[PDB]
Amino acid sequence: AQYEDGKQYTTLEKPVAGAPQVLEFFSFFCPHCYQFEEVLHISDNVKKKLPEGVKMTKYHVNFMGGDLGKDLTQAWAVAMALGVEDKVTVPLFEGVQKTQTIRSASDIRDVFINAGIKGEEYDAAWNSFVVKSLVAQQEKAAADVQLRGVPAMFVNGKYQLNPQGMDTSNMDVFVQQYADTVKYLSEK
Ligand SMILES: Cc1cc(Oc2ccc(CC(=O)N3CCOCC3)cc2)ccc1C#N
Repeated sequence: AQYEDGKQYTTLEKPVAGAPQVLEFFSFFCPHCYQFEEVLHISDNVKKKLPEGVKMTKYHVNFMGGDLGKDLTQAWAVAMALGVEDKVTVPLFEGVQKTQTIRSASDIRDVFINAGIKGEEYDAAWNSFVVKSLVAQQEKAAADVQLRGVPAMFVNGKYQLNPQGMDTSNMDVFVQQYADTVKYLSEK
């Protein structure tokens, strides 16, 4: 078969019922995640290969970066609650990995302020119980699949993408194979 278990994807031993159809996990501390966002634009290219309107979900994880890692999961919950993911993803990545100017929760907050989210708006969300359950949702989703590594993508709670089984001599061909694999898995 052109696509087979163990090559472009692996199959979860215990599938996860009611999981988001396309679910990505990442960390602002994760170097491949940085490339997946800035150099490869994986989420964008996957979306362009799936039917219009289908739900793609993207969640942050705690297991990289200790205290700041958890702050960033809460900040990502803020970003999702306010709908400003597209505004803060790049400056958070660069603040953590490129300039290394993000060292505290205050520094994370500055990224949002510079992105134009008002201070009162950020702080009210940060302390909201709506963001607490959004944090809980990100944790539960990752715990359901015993996630020990990012970047990760799961399809229908059943299939996990295997980018190590794809060729990386050409960055565009890799993004293609990844997006085409998500499509094939989604139709499975
Ligand atoms: C062209 C290209 C291909 C890539 O393929 C990848 C190879 C491996 C991973 C997974 C991984 O690292 N994990 C997960 C489990 O264990 C912890 C760490 C992701 C992407 C990565 C980057 C680029 C670029 N530029």
